[PDB]
Amino acid sequence: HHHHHKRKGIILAGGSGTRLHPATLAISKQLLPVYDKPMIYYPLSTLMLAGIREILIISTPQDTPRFQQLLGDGSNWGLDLQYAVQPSPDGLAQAFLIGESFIGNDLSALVLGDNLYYGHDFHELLGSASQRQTGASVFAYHVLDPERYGVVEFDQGGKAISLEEKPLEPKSNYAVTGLYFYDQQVVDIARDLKPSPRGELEITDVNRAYLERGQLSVEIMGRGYAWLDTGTHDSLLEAGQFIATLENRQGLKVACPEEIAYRQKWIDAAQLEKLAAPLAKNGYGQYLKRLLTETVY
Amino acid sequence: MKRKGIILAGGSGTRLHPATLAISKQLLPVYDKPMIYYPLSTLMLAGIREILIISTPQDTPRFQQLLGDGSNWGLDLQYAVQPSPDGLAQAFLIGESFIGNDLSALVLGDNLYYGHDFHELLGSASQRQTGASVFAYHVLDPERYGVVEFDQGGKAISLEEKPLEPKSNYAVTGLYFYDQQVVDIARDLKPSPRGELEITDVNRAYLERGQLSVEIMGRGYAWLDTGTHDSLLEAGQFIATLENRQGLKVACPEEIAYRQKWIDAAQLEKLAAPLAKNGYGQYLKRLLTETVY
Amino acid sequence: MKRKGIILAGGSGTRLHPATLAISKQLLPVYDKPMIYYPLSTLMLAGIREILIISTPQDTPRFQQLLGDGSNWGLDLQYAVQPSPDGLAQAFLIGESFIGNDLSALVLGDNLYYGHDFHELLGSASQRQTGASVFAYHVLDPERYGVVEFDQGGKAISLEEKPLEPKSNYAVTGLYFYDQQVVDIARDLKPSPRGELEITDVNRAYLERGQLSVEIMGRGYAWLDTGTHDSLLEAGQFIATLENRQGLKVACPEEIAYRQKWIDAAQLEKLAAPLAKNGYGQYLKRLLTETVY
Amino acid sequence: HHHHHMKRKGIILAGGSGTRLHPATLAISKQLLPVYDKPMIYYPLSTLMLAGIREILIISTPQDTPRFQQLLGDGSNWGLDLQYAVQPSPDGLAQAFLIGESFIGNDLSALVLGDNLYYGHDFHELLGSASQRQTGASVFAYHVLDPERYGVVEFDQGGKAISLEEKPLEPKSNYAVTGLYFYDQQVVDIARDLKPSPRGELEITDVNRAYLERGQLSVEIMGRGYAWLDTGTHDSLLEAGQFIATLENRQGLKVACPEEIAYRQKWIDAAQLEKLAAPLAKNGYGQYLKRLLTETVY
Ligand SMILES: Nc1c(O)n(Cc2ccccc2)c(=O)[nH]c1=O
Ligand SMILES: Nc1c(O)n(Cc2ccccc2)c(=O)[nH]c1=O
Ligand SMILES: Nc1c(O)n(Cc2ccccc2)c(=O)[nH]c1=O
Ligand SMILES: Nc1c(O)n(Cc2ccccc2)c(=O)[nH]c1=O
Ligand SMILES: [Cl-]
Ligand SMILES: [Cl-]
Ligand SMILES: [Cl-]
Ligand SMILES: [Cl-]
Repeated sequence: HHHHHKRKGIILAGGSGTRLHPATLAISKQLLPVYDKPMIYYPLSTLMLAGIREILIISTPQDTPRFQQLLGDGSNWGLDLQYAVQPSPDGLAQAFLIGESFIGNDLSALVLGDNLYYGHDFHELLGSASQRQTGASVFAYHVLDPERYGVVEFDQGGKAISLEEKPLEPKSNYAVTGLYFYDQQVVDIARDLKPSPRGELEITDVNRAYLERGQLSVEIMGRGYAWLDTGTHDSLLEAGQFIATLENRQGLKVACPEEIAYRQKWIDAAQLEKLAAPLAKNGYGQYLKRLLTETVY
Repeated sequence: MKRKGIILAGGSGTRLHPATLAISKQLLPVYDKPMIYYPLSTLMLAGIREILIISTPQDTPRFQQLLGDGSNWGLDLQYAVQPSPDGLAQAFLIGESFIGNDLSALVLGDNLYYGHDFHELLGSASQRQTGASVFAYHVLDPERYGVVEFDQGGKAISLEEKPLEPKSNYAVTGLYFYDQQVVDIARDLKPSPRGELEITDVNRAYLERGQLSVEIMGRGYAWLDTGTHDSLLEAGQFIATLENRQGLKVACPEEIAYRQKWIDAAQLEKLAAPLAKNGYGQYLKRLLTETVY
Repeated sequence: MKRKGIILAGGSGTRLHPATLAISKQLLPVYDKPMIYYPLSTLMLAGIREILIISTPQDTPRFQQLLGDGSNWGLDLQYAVQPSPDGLAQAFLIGESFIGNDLSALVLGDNLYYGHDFHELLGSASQRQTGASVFAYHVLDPERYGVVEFDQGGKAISLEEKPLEPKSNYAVTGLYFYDQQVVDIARDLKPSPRGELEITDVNRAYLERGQLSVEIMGRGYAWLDTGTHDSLLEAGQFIATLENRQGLKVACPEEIAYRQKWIDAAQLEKLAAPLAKNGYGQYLKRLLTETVY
Repeated sequence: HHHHHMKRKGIILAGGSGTRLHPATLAISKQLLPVYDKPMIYYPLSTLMLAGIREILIISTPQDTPRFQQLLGDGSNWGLDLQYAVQPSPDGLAQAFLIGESFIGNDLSALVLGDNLYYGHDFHELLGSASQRQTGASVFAYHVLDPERYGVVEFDQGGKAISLEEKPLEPKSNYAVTGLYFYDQQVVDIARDLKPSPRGELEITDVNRAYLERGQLSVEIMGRGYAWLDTGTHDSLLEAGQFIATLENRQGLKVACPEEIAYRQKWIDAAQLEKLAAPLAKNGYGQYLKRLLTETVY
């Protein structure tokens, strides 16, 4: 007898194989900076903006200690961070098997460790996805090269009717972004997956499962949002220039976890002041200190 | 006479944290390759094959794992540790036994050079068996560097490290050539007011005896700024623009080794095997069948 | 009336480091099972099935991963976090919604009890549906604890938290029974000179209102705490001596749940299976067939 | 074409102890349990360190690996280079050399079991002898009451080792081979040629017999004045805790304190040791590290 009287996050920050070698031979791409902070800050900030405090980071055995040195156990930012290893990159859906015990009986969210989002009312858009308790939620975004992604086809009335992974002839230009919200059915859906031609457990197959059951919500992420990934050397450079333009224009940072934790009330002024101290001599610590006196709307 | 090389890829403190919290700055990519490929390339272009890499205690394994012992590229690489960021001149104390009685050269691990006939300009400094050679480059913010003053006739007459009031806009770049005197000069150095053993004091020592050759690195050369987030980005975009225009890579050690005949066609083919699926391996395999002038 | 249980498994900072860097303290074993099984068993022996486990943000998920919802043992387990080690009395504020309008019991996570008819001693306190009930135990070092003073007739006349000059050698143990007032009492409390919401301050409130019952836990009971390296070791040896003599286990939740009829023979059988290869699983299997008085 | 200007790499087998110590180990895994005042894994780590070994590979289950990584990091705080590898299945102690193949590379190695603790006078010197011989293998033999539980070494009348048997029901001697092994460059190749035993495992005893049969096994006696303790049962863990507690409380000195060992080895200096003492200053361990900065201990 069970008794019924929340949502957990996962960041997949595993090995990107050899695609970006030699740039990534020495370290994981999710530890590479995007302008002024490690790539992993961005997806972490996305989970935090969704209200998620308990987060599992999945990385290679080789890179886990570096993530741990960077992020700790989360206590400094009002979070709980746990770690798991992915000995070989067997696909995105494997996160749910690796993370089965972490997830337990809760709702979950998966974000890719190399995905960056930017836009207005983003916090509010993540809230509406995270509050929806049943089924699955994903976001669709108009791209130039939909063949690189999971692609969602829509009927005349705007209802999602099919998902295809990396189709040679996409039915739309709407790619599924690297952020996914799941109810308690996901671990059992993943467990029943069998590997694709590439030998991978595909997230698209998980999402198609929900779709066939009429439990997939596909929200359009509009053109006034930037969804960037750091898939090529050129795209990583563009992403850093994009963040630098916005930050240097505004004097506000994108995806500063200390800031977000503070604005969420997960840490207070006294704790924020402490986090600022060791970086007092550089731009980042000086930003954190300013946060304490300034009202930002 | 033999010249040994030293790459100093030490700690940049908290200056670029949290971007460098996880990993030292010289293991970060500039566009498509680890930042250290660029100084290693500079030394290779100067004809230097025996090279010591000095890094933090934490990062030396990450450099050793990246570069190996060098035999795959016709190099002889060794590694050593700088436990504290106590000055660029410490390189010659750390590297004393490595250097032995040979000629030497020091390059900073975050220094990026681009321009015409770099191979020639290095070859001339490397051939000088006595004295020291450095390069001065016109910059906008000379205060950040070793600043060199010249008399009306163009002769180097003074060096100041990070002066409050620069005597010129000519900064000394992070590439130094030295004869057999440099270890003994470094050994007698005392810490500065900042608490560092200064490369500029080494260079002043050579200067007082008229044995410092200060060559001008002209405006037609790129000495790229890697000191800030803003400038690491600019450098990435500079390399990308060159490589995407030309279809030729800047600072590809495999290619350089191949062109200096340090490895043969069968060795370069084996190096391309692992990267075959990506742009870098494709580049290395194309090198074998194309004449580049 | 139903009584709800709270186990406070609070953070012990870095007092037990590096032992507890490996895993937090109420997850460390006392001889052959996790520390938290003992206070859980105490609650279970008082007839309490609905239990809230409060711990740190980092530890609470590990307790959840160990114990789950308790359905396997006929329990109803829930979890809550205490952000900062800001006093034991915060348990009632953190736990306000869980407690609802019911009576409660609080047990500290590092407290171990052993003795004859402990079951019956818990029953007496469990059924007093008004006021609060605590237990006094004669100890050698009363200064470490909440100390209770008695007068000539053995009536409790004062409570003092870790007094420099103890008025008696009776310590109040880490087990507390409370009525419906305790949440409002905790809400009105003003933090102590130490800067922590004290449980002794909750107990003084009840005392001053003439509503605190102090029962003697006699010398034939063992009350141990496992809060230091030394004390954990001594507790391990004590449990080992009892268990190896008797061939019976102290604080086995499965056994207690089975003997309380909260799970049946079929359920206990299933719980034994995964543990079949060790002494604990063979023990649960033995309990299906053996009569133990 | 190679050049010279020898390094020995360490491996710690911190494998999954199955269910044998459940439910104690449901919460935290075996080599993360404390022996008195520090995690079990500190003891075999300290042993490798005392042998002069700085580059160390830790092999554990996928679930345990990040817990070890959270405890120990990359080692750089203690002047070490710690690496990690996963053991998917409990397929024998010899599997360490296949899992650890690329880590070892062309170097000498040492393998230590995660649950072995050693204590005694100039253990440092004893390990030196073994660490220094750059060819063949070296093991240590120790008189025990229950040789049946271990690999057992038989000696002839002149004290030369003549056979090794794995967990024999009828032991030829009371000399068990302890869980610490030194190997030359041949071990990986010897290990690749092994086949599962009747028990279904790649057995270290088979590796050691291969060296013995080539006359390349050194068996040094670890004498009765050394303590070699096993920490793999509830009773034995508790006995090991009591033993360390008695020594530390008598001496005011710690057994198997990695920070202390790296400081005395000159792998980290006084300033770095002071940094490490900082966060732990609230307890006996940080205060102990602090005291080491001012006290001369012979
Ligand atoms: N995107 C974004 C924000 O919206 N905010 C504002 C915010 C965060 C949390 C709670 C209320 C407001 C940031 O501080 N950083 C960000 O990157
Ligand atoms: N700068 C530069 C080169 O000049 N060359 C040509 C070269 C190298 C060595 C000997 C003769 C010619 C490169 O292949 N890569 C380079 O980055
Ligand atoms: N102390 C103790 C017990 O008395 N019992 C027996 C019992 C439990 C519940 C109800 C009736 C009898 C145990 O199984 N474990 C114990 O630690
Ligand atoms: N066994 C043991 C030691 O011998 N030493 C002394 C030592 C270590 C390294 C170099 C010289 C001396 C310890 O500090 N801790 C120990 O556990
Ligand atoms: Cl906005
Ligand atoms: Cl040119
Ligand atoms: Cl009894
Ligand atoms: Cl000794």
